[PDB]
Amino acid sequence: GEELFTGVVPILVELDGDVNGHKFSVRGEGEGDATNGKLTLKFICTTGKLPVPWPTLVTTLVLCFARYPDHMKQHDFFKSAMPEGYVQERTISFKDDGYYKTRAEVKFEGDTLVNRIELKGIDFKEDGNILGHKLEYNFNSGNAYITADKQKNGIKSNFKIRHNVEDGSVQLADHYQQNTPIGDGPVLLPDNHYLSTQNALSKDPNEKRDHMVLLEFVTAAGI
Repeated sequence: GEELFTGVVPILVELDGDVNGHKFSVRGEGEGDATNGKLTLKFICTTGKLPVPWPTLVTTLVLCFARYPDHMKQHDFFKSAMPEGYVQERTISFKDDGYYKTRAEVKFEGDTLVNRIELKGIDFKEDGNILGHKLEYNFNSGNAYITADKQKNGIKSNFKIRHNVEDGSVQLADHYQQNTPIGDGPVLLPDNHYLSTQNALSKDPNEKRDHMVLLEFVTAAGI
């Protein structure tokens, strides 16, 4: 599926979520430039105030736009499953607090790459950093390690995100991740490698709704 990603591709992201029983919705749009591993997106909470901090949703809210160097083309599972796409599931455990469970489908609809997500949040503390909105509006660079899962004909990943808390401490979020193709055509199963990421969060000054402007770079390495 790499031929689908040679130019700038429009992106649509749709998340329906439920944290401690409170429902919310997020809608995002922008574009991706896999040649440079670059993502540009704006997200809106369409139901009102977002009940969790925006930084906790970044990883949930399209790894097919990662820049895989020419010599790593054979380890790019994400593009290889396209256009039918893949299912991406995660558990995200916030240390000393609740956890997210997410199931998403990432696939083309026409010329648009769509990420459509169901999220459940369970056992969060009313006075914790999530429901209490105590996390700084920023995001730290990191690496995410990719390993093949032959039994499922997909990949797996685990990694740690560290969210800056407004008092100066750090809130760890352990990610466990599993990806499986939607179609039954052949996909590329990679050798071990990792993805290196940079992120910049900002605000639209003309936007009155609760929102997040996001720019992200993702590059494959380690082989």
